[PDB]
Amino acid sequence: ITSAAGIISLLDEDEPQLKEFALHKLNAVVNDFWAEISESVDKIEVLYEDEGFRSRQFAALVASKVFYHLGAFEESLNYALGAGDLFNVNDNSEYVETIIAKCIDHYTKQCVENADLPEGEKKPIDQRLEGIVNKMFQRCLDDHKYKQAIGIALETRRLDVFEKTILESNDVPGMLAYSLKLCMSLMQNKQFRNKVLRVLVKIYMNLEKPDFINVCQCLIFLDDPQAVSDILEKLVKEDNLLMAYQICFDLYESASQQFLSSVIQNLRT
Amino acid sequence: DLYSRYKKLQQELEFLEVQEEYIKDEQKNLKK
Amino acid sequence: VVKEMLELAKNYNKAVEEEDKMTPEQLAIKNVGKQDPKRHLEEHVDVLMTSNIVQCLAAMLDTVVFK
Amino acid sequence: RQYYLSKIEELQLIVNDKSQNLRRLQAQRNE
Amino acid sequence: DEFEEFPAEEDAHVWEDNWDDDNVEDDFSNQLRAELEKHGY
Amino acid sequence: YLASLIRSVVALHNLINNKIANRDAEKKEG
Amino acid sequence: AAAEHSQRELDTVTLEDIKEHVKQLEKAVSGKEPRFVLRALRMLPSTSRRLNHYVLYKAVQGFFTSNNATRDFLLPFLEEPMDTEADLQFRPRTGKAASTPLLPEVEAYLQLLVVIFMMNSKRYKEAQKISDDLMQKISTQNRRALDLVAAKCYYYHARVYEFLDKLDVVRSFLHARLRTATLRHDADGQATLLNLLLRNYLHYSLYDQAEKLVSKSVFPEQANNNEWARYLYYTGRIKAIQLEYSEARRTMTNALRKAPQHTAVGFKQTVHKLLIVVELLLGEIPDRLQFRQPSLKRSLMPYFLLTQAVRTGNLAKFNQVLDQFGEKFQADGTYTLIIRLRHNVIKTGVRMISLSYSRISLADIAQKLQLDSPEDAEFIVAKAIRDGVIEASINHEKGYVQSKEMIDIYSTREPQLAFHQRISFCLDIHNMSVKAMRFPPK
Amino acid sequence: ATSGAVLQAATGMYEQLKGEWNRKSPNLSKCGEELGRLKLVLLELNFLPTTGTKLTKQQLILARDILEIGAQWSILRKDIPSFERYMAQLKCYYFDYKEQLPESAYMHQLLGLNLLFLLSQNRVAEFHTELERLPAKDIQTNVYIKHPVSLEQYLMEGSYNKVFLAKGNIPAESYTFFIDILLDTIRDEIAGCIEKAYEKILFTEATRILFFNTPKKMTDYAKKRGWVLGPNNYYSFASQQQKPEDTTIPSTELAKQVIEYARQLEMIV
Repeated sequence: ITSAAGIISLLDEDEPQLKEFALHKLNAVVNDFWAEISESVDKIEVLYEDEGFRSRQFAALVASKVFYHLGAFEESLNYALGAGDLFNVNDNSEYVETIIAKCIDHYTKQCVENADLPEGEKKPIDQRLEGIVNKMFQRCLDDHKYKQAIGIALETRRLDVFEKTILESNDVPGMLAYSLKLCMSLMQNKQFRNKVLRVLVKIYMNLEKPDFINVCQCLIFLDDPQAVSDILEKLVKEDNLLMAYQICFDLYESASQQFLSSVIQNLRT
Repeated sequence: DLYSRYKKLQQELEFLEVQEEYIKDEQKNLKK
Repeated sequence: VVKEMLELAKNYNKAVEEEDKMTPEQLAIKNVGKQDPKRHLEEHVDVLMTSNIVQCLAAMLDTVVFK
Repeated sequence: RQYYLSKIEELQLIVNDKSQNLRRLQAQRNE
Repeated sequence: DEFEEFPAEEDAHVWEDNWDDDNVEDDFSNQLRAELEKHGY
Repeated sequence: YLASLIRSVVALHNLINNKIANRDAEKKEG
Repeated sequence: AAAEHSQRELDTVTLEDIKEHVKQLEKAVSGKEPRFVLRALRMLPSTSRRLNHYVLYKAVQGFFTSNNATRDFLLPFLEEPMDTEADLQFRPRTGKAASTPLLPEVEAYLQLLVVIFMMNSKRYKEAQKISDDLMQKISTQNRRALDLVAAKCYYYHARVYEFLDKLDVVRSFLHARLRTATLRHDADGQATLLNLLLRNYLHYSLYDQAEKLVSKSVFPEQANNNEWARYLYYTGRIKAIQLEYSEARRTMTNALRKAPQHTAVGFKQTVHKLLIVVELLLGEIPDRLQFRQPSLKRSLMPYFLLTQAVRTGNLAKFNQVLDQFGEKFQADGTYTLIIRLRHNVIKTGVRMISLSYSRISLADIAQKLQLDSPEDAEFIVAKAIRDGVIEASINHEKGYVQSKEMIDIYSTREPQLAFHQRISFCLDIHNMSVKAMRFPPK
Repeated sequence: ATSGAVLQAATGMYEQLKGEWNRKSPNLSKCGEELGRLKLVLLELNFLPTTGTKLTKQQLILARDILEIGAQWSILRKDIPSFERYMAQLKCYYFDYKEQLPESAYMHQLLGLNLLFLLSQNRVAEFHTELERLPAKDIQTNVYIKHPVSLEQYLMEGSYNKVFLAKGNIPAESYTFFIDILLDTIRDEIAGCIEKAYEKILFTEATRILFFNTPKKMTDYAKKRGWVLGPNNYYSFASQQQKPEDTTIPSTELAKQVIEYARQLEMIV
């Protein structure tokens, strides 16, 4: 019936195998017995703290489960990260869902903090949280639509995973266009917006038939007169003309006077 | 979609916060 | 103030318990004279509570500051 | 997906309560 | 909100009776008579 | 304490009145 | 037939009520305000009764009717009438509305109604499966407006399994549901789930785990008054069994105060019985108005006899009282507390002596409490001075119990503390009232 | 096969352990080592229903009796943590699986020993919580649980002399060990009783109150508990009660409370 929790007594012995069995049983029945399992807490805490225990990963997993049931999210995430492999990779259960959600929230906060102060002073990020976030990125990429992955990447800086999702199967460049608009009108960090525009201009240029109109709009946002001048000169050298004329008209319509003067001077030379 | 919804909700929450602060300050001034 | 508020509470009792529904929206407008309901009501509550709170806080500040 | 759903629903509850509170304060200030 | 979870399971006296009424003791006349007799000697 | 009780009663009465007004308006809407 | 036509009319009025409730649920989801779902659930208990086979048959024919699994699931469990002459097509959703899937809240409400009908029909097994299906489909949903109906369905599922005389196949699943509700920040659902978990533990005597759960979990303050009363009763039993007599008395008095005016007789009966037992243990003779009440008189008669025996101090009367109604006390789940009273009776006498006398001699107190020797009286009196029952100080030099001299409480600080608590409550009530204010959108 | 061989060997060394224990001189070290190795083998076998298959009953009784033997051996060694661990492990077998496993009079004996242990450790609340588990029929019928219940009831109404006189109702030596522990606990509680209630006492009467047959024991209490001796050999407890807080107005705390009132008043919300 499992109406009692004497397994903690097994946790209290000295033989490591008995401790491992007690931990296994606790994790097997921890979904229902948090009420009394929480009070022991320190008994399983010492198991992870000690580096000589054979199954420290399972101890970390059980501690994370108990703390998640108790409601303490910070220590639950800490201990879930402490555990390896089986800690969260199962990505199947509700506990896994909540732990991964909290992990992504913590990682995004850390990423924003690091981006704010990235000149070597950025706080180090544990490889465990980074791995969990990367696994979440891969899952959201290979599972279904990649827009959610594009959103998470933008949230956590991480322009590398963002560039990849845009250039991955991606279905269509309509998603690259969706990314262009979202960064355009739904962003507030000028440096981060400029970095996103750099990535979206590189992706545009690498396309088989480049979207010159959108690339020039991004360039005018990014204040890169030399790039636009070189693009126009190369397009003229490539004998396109009509695209050059439309691109020039759009540039004049939206670009500033100083930008236009810089482009004019670049073309003249 | 989902990301746009999330960020639009965040912006709406911030705008509501600023509106609430404005309303509270104006209520104090109106009491004076 | 407490005695006058007791009289005013009697009046508020009479006004609310009546709750005449003969177009109550019109009743609230045909008896508007700066009277019992709230004007001579919690106005006095505010006066009393402000005075008492200020006096008590000053007394405690004196008990602490001066010895 | 479900993470987005949870975040969006929390923000929606907060925004609904905040909007109603804003309307209430608006009426108080009108009076 | 009937709490059906908890099952809902001479002395037709209209007057409220406190605990002291239930107490059983000799009528006051007997007590007073006995006390007077015992203090008479 | 008496002032606090009076204030609480007045606030509760105002809340009741506002709730009844909202319910009446909603009912008269349809 | 006359009775048949009257039943048909009542069914049609109930159908109108359910249509109104579903419209309220849709308006609530549109406005994201629980008020409407709360009112639907409030009307739910009334609709729970006065329902026959044709009622739910017509409800399912009109609502849903999309050839969905629900119609092929509950209908095989509920009979179907013939071709009714008044074949009024109760279809709130017309054309496009019918094509659109039923709203998750509205469909959950309909499933809850059918489950309630199965309960009232004693179709324990069929209600079992229907509840599992509805619970599973509501588990996937994550809309906040669905959480209140989810709590109601959770409670009714636990009730159906309780009639299943198992109440253990539900333990882990309700634990998980309560934990998820706590994660989601839901209030009503977690409230009902915590109350039901405590009820299951109290049924199966797992007191220690229930105490651990109550200590760790935190009950939301903004919960239903009835749910608060149930939780108070459960916590009162937990505390009373655990020797926290004063806290048990306070909590159960609060639960009685928060009971639903005159709606639940049995809850009042049980609360009164347990409060009488706990107060008798604590040394206070309970009020006679409880025993004199009309609904609680026969139920509490054995407790009235027990209180008589305790006050009079006749241990023999206590023994004969246990002999007659001992099995009744057991079936009420208070026999152990009654035995504790049987061996703690002396506390009431000591408390009465403390109230009456101020400098009672040890020999005289021993004589009055029919103790054998004065030294036993000294031991008992000191134990009482700890037990929070007396406030005296034995002077063993001359062997008299000197009760503490009463002091002017007003000139002390306690009145300030009481006024602070009351003023804080009043200000909080005002803040809560002005906080919602339900101001409509212009 | 494998499980069958393991369980047959389990029965074998269980018989060996029973032979070792039933001897008039069940050597402490040998019995403890055998119990530890049997605990390891049992961990190998099982400690929880877990799987839904019909677990071999015989293995269930084997584990139950090995647990009972270990618990009953614990009291001899006077290792309270061992007794606590064994009871924690053994209550699950006792209660959860009553519907299949048989019940022995040793079950009453172990339950009574647990009740006595709880009473001795002053865990009265846990005492009653556990006592609720036992069916009301055996509350008064079974002697093994009646003795701890009777002693707790006597302690409830200050019939301390009754407790000391009834100490001779012990049905087992394991009962006698915890009865001595309970006597020590009652002595501590009585020393308190003289502490808090009385304002002064005398050594001659204090020794009788605390049930000391030698003044050296009361002197040890004066050393262990540090009871201030009086000028006329009267222990003074006046330093305990005292009358603080009745002379100095809090001033600051009530100022904070009134400022809180003002805050809640002038707050716009």
